[PDB]
Amino acid sequence: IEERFEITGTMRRLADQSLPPNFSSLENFRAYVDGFEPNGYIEGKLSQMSKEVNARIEPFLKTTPRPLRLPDGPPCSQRSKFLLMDALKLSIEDPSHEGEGIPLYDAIKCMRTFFGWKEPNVVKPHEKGINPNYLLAWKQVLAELQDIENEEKIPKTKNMKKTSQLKWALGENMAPEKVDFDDCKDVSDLKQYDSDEPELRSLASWIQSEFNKACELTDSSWIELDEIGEDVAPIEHIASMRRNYFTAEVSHCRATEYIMKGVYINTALLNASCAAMDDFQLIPMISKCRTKEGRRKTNLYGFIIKGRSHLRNDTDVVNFVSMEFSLTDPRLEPHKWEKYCVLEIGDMLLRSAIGQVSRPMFLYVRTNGTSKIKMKWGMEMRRCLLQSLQQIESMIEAESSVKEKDMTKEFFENKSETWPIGESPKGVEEGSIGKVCRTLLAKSVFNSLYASPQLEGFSAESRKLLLIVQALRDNLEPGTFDLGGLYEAIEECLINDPWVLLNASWFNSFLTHALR
Amino acid sequence: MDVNPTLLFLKVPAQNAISTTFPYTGDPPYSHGTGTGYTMDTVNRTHQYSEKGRWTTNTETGAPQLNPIDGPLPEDNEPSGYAQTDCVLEAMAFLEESHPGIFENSCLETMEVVQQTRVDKLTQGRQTYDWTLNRNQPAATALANTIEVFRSNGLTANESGRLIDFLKDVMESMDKEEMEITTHFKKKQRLNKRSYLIRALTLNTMTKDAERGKLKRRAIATPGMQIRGFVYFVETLARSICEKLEQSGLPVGGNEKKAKLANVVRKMMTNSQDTELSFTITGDNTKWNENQNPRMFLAMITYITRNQPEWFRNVLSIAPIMFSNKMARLGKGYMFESKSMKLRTQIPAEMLASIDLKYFNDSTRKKIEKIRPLLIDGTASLSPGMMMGMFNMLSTVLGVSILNLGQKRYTKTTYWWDGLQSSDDFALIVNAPNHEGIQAGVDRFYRTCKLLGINMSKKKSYINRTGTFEFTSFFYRYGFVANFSMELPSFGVSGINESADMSIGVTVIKNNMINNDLGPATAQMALQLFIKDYRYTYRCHRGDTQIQTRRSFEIKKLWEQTRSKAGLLVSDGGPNLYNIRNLHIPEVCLKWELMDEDYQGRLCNPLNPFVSHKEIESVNNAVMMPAHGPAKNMEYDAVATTHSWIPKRNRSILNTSQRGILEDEQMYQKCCNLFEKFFPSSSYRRPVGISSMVEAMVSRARIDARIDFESGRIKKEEFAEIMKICSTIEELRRQ
Amino acid sequence: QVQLQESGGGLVQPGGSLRLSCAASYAMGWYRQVPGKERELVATITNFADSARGRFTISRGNAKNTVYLQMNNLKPEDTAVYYCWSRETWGQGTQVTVS
Amino acid sequence: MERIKELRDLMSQSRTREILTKTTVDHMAIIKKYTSGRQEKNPALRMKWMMAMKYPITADKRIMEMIPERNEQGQTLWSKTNDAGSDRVMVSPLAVTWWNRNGPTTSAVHYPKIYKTYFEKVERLKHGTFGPVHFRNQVKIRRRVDINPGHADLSAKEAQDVIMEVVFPNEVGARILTSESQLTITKEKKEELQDCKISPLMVAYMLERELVRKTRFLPVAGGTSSVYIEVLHLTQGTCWEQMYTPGGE
RNA sequence: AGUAGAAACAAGGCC
RNA sequence: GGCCUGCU
Repeated sequence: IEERFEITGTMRRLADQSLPPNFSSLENFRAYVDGFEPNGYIEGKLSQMSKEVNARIEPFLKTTPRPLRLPDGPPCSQRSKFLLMDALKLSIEDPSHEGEGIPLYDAIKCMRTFFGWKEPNVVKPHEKGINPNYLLAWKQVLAELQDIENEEKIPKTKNMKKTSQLKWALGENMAPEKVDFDDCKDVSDLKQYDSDEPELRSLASWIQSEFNKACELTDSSWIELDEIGEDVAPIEHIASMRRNYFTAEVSHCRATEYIMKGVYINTALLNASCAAMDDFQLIPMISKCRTKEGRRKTNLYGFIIKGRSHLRNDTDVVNFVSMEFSLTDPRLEPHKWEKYCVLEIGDMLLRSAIGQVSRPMFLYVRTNGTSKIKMKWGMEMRRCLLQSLQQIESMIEAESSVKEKDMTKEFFENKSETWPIGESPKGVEEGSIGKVCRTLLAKSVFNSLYASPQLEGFSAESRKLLLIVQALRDNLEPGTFDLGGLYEAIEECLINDPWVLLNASWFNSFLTHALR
Repeated sequence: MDVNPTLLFLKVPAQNAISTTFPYTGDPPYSHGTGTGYTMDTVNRTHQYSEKGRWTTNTETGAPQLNPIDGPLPEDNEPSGYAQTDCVLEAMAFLEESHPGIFENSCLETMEVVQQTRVDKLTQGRQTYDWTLNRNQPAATALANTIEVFRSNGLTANESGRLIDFLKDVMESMDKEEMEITTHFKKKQRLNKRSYLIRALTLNTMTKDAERGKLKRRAIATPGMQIRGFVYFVETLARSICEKLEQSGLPVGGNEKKAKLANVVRKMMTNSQDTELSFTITGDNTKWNENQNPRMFLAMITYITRNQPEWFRNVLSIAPIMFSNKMARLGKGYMFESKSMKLRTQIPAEMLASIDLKYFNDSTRKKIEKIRPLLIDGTASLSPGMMMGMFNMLSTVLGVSILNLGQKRYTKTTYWWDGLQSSDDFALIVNAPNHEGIQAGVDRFYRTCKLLGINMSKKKSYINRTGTFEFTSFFYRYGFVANFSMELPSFGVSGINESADMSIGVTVIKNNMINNDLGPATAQMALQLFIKDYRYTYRCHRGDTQIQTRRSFEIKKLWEQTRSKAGLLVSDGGPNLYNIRNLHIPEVCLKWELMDEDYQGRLCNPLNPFVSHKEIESVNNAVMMPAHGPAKNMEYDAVATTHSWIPKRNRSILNTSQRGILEDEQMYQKCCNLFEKFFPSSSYRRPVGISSMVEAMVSRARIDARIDFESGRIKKEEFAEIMKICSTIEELRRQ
Repeated sequence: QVQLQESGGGLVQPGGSLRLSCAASYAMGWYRQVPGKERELVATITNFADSARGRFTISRGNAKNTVYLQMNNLKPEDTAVYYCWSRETWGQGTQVTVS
Repeated sequence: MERIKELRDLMSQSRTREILTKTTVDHMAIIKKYTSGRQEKNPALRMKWMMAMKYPITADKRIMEMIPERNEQGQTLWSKTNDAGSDRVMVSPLAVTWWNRNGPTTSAVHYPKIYKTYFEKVERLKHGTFGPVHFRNQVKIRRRVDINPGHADLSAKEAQDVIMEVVFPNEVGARILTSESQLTITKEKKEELQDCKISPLMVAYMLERELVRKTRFLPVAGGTSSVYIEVLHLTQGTCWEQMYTPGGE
């Protein structure tokens, strides 16, 4: 038998219309191809082609790269789902573990530990919402917390009443009703969804200080790691010792506290959204630490009210309202709290040598939102620990490949070697390996917190320029074909995100300090 | 003092700490709404990069098509799709000369495969655009629907069970006056010749999500089922060809890519003497897919298949012939909002041809105005170039031809170049006695690339001295450096099931320790964090804790019931015995000797109602879409336990007019289960033949009853009962 | 890329003084090697080892591209080849002999 | 008896009768994969989202007659509402743990005989002897190596006939294995697994894994042996080497 | 309002 | 008010 695959009919005519411009049939084109032999045709067209088609190499020197321009506009605002630098903790000193316990009872017990409650009043308005709604929501939360305190056994999860206050605060019945085009065509206002470049905003100095204090040590251990199989190999012992060193370095770090806060908050929010889709739910922000003395402790930052969460797509938004205690007066950096409503709820007395301070104690209240993807990715914030400590362990291994011996202990104790991890007005400041660990952990945590497309684009297009600059510093005669194009590609990612703008400022500082 | 991590690069080289520059710990960007805008923008951009071509109107589809081939040579560095037929034919000829026997051999193996390939091979594919319903559906479903429609219309050659016969039927369908399709809202609708042609030549456009590394979103395309067989054969030929080319890196993995990159850099630099300078270009190609004309792929394949049986040439040429006339569906549509009346609306994309432009903004208004002339029956003709890397391997072949065209035998000059090409990305090592020689070599390479419709992205490319470069997120600095930030997203619970997730997590940790140079202490930390997240996700806590969950009661009673609690699986609330030495052992086997026999038997019980196995392909294979790469499959070691359940399905089909698909699913699955019970090898080896179900089932009932009496439980009473029941079903099938 | 040349060594009295200087082509410093031993940390730029603290001062002129080591009240135990470095890059060392 | 009886019951109803009559054997695979269920793009997100629901997993109908509808306190274990496109019913994860504390028990003595590869790995590691860790730069060079340490010198297709004749002796067809190595393998794995009742498909899959040779490209430094490659993560690192000798040697 | 960012969510459909 | 769905 002979296999027959014949092109005929319409499919043949299509073959006659898929040839070069000056061919009439597939038969003729195939005959030409079979009869074709190389006779120096690339050279002829290369000679005839215009010489303006070139890839001239522009030398890259120390004076070539210019600082990246940052956008100008109103200062950048806060985007986090919870307070990071201005958080306050009410504690009970209980022996329970992280997941162990019941949320509502722990929150009520922690809140009863504080005395000095005052009738709440407006301090700094939202500037775009209805602050009285926030005030009434706070008082409602307090009242219903007492209502739970009265009854027999604290419920594991509580549902709140759907008053107009939280109906507005949670954005209920505000989605436009879906209709058919044939019924709405004469409406003049009918147009596309607003699709334009985000608003431009200039960097502010608050994000820098927030990152600075996100890398600082603390008086608690915010990581209680799980169990592993007992180490049997010497390499396993080395790994365990290294891991213990890093845990001692990073556990007492605000980055770990932020990691735990985000993980717990997002886990609770996702579980409540998946379970109580319809009805508004109360969730106290809880985080459990261990003191220097070793006594376990619980901490209550505030409360989250989750709203209707009928989330179908990964981008669908669940709205909630977050309330958090703090002592930082919002009258000093108002531009950082554009979307917050801040009340005055009490006074706190912390033991200090200056008599006793008797500071005010405010409540930051805001309406925020998330999505299934955002919740899932925020509940995997513990991989920031991985990223950071993998980088540090790569450093240690690379250095130990030079000296034939493990170099961890002297790195962590002697602290002789230091890396540039920041710049002071005096100059570049270097810190021990532990400070590098904390700095990288904070960088990863902020990447996970302020994640956005701007961050990805800037990261890629700035890694390109970083590689070029590294090649320059290595004396490898780097060259570029269109550096202005790369600069324009980098500068289009900087729009309004505080984190990416801070990264761009850091990159400019690195260029200024480099190229010398 | 202000902390600044970037300053760390002043002491640690950039590549030794490049992992810090990968923000892969946050949510990747996602698209929210329609992808119609991106589709229209891509169509217009592809058509305007070839504006100087010549216009024609297809006599079959009636759509306007633009042919830029052999068009005017470019006079600027902007992207251009004006590829020259003679130049590319000469490049392929030189490729053949440098590698004699490549095309003939590759065609021989491809001919073998094509003439022995089966239809079922088309089911092994992800979403495909079913034209019977004008929507994306699983490959198997679309194939079944198309086969049903063909059989209803009279095209039954595919009953031979051969993919070549299926393609013969597909082509024969092109010459039919009137086909018939089914729609549910069942209604039988008639499609004329032109409508069916456009439905078979069209592509479905969507928006790509979870794409890290760029601020703007892109659009991707999915073809139909009529054209996927030709694409399969063409890609088989291209893969067989590239496997014989060491300059290609597309048909290999990552480690092979690194090995070939190291080999080529060492070859180029080492052979270079002290007088010759060497430079590496880390090049990316701008608008790679939009500038590759299918007609040029037709030319390349017809040159490859010279002196071959004409049927082979025809079957391999059908694919580019259809791509040259390919159409693209605009997309989902556009959603409008009216705040004055507080409402929203969703207009399908098919109305873009006639809908007024008052609702659209300036950018979208202009895009629609520019794309309207190409709109034919709600879809836009996209002849000039490929949409999204459907011919990856042929593009790699063209790039490898360009790379080989500078072997110093065709350059005819002191300078020369080599390197590695993987579609849309390349590393080019060019050597020349002086900087002028390097400049001339790179200029000529760029010029030759522009003669083949390939453009080099000057903004994303840079040249330095050899020894430092990048290639597909692999940073080479006197040796490849591990990143570990590309695999970070794969350190969580995969989402298959409990046992599968555990095994996949431990295996991923192991692999990233082997390949991506993950440290021991870091690996231990990853194991701890993964175990924590696993327990918190599946509500399976240690059991000795007081963490109240929806599953903490049964777990606690199982804990208190067990005597040797060290053998309990983490899924059942037991301790974790994993460590760096135990990352290559399944959990069940690591705890086998510690389990109590009662719990061991209850766990690994074949009669459990949870374990379900469908086919040999889906036993222990998990499809994990890696970050910054195409979808990939992994073999994970796991023991079939009661924890190997499969999760719930979507269940939203119940509210759609396509609700009868579930009844058909149930009936097909019942019949398949009956056949499997009749033919146990149905899953492991897919049955072949031309008979129908009931014939085989009844006849095997005859024989098995017979022989199982000749020794077994059956009795004469039962054997005769089965024989006459077989006769009963026979007469039932008669009527 | 970085080359380093030390100057200012020689024969000196005990209780004498000596100014080492290292010209370069980054943090800098000074290490020393006695005939019977490997490397000993002296100074880095500031930090000084126990055996030389208060006696010796490290300084640098970034405009001259030079790092200096001002040694005072020298002991016979300071007798070593003093090597300058940059950070991977090491000088050839300058002989200091105290007696 | 039963099998032909549900066959007749299926043929009783017109739609299934038509499906059985017009559908040919070759199309078996197609219709078996015919489904409306799309393959998940983000499995982790939905696994973390579905497990927060009640009745998130699926199980055969038989579960309704082995496990009670509710446990001691009344937490529901299974529901009678079937899945989307199957006769299986959606059930809660507790029904898993319940099955592991009061479900039927069997004799799992033969699982070690089936899952030969994994238990051989465990035995090899249990008797291994570690050594000192030496810190020095390792020149990892990339090489093609065989990962499976129990491959019987057979390819996929070469051992597929052996596997069928071991598990499905009647569907072998024309093939009768010529090589005597295959003869002995068939004899051994036939007499060893003569009454094992795990599943034909899993038995075939594990026999394929054990006998079929598989190869992959990996960065290695030393070793190169099959037994030394499975522990390549534990013996070789970036700057450290851990001497190891599996229990086999 | 809010989330978010080149288009969307701020429940959908069926009676 | 009653009931259905949450990648179709």
